[PDB]
Amino acid sequence: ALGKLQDVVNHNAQALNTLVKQLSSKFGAISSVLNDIFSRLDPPEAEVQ
Amino acid sequence: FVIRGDEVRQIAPGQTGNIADYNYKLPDDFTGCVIAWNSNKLDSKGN
Repeated sequence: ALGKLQDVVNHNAQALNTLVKQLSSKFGAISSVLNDIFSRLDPPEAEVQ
Repeated sequence: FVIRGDEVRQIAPGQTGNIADYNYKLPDDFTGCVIAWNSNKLDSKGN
């Protein structure tokens, strides 16, 4: 019957987990690693990603 | 400034180049315009 209390814990954990997952998303850029963008691309094109 | 002739790509601002690295770099806005043209017979003759 403590599911209602548990749901609050899960909801916060689920939301926080989503935030961490969103970090790995490239969001349309070539890669999700910041240093990779700067190193591989020239500074003019790198800033676009 | 003068240039070798085939390195006009190197002087493009924000992009590195061996002639650029030893001599010139530009900001990256670099707001100003860049104009160039060959000056073969003006400065080449064994010079």
